[PDB]
Amino acid sequence: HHWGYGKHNGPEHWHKDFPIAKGERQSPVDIDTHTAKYDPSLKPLSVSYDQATSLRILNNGAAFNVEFDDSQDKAVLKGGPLDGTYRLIQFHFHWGSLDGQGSEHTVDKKKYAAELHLVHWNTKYGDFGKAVQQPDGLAVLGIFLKVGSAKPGLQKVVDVLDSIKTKGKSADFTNFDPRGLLPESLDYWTYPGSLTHPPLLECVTWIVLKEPISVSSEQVLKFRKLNFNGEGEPEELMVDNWRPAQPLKNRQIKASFK
Ligand SMILES: [Cl-]
Ligand SMILES: [Zn+2]
Repeated sequence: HHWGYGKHNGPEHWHKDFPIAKGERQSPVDIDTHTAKYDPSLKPLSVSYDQATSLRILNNGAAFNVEFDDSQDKAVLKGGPLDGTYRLIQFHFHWGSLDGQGSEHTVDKKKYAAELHLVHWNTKYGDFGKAVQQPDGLAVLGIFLKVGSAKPGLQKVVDVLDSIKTKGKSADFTNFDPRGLLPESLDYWTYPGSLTHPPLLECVTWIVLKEPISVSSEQVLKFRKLNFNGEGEPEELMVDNWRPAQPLKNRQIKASFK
């Protein structure tokens, strides 16, 4: 049937319906910190989320997305390896069934408990739909989550998961400040890649932060109570919604620090 993360429709099967799965700039990848090249010409990231307006949270069957109003430059990302302004449209996570796995990108083969993706689109293209068809259409900020101390700023998200347990459910989710999910340092690694789930379009400039944020075991546990299935169907827990690392091929990973 259609794509998913199960045994018969998981990542290893995606290439049949989405040939680009075997493309030249697929994500995620393993970040070898010793082969990454420090690029002195990379500018610091500029994150302006002071005007962000969240609208709703939804379970799309693959993860849960927190959507923002992207009709104006309210929450934007610029600087770094980017040319132009990118507007935040949504953020979501990828997590595992155990604390030892869950992230998409890995650092020197190290896996984290989860990975947060803040998706932004290049305003020059007018809308997200047009942006995904361009090589420089999206900018995704990736943040690693490790299990330890609780992250107060994430609790508002955790408490609403009860209302969107099954595929298709959505709920109002206003006044959420994404700044509460960022680590102290903004040092990063960057490389050209793709979305990590179908349609797997190669339109992403990845910006992966070096510093992970910590969340408590209890917070991550709530993530694992969501369902892949729709209401009234056999219960399938939403866990391990991550894709394994892909070959780097003809690509170089640059670092903003040394
Ligand atoms: Cl993604
Ligand atoms: Zn993602």
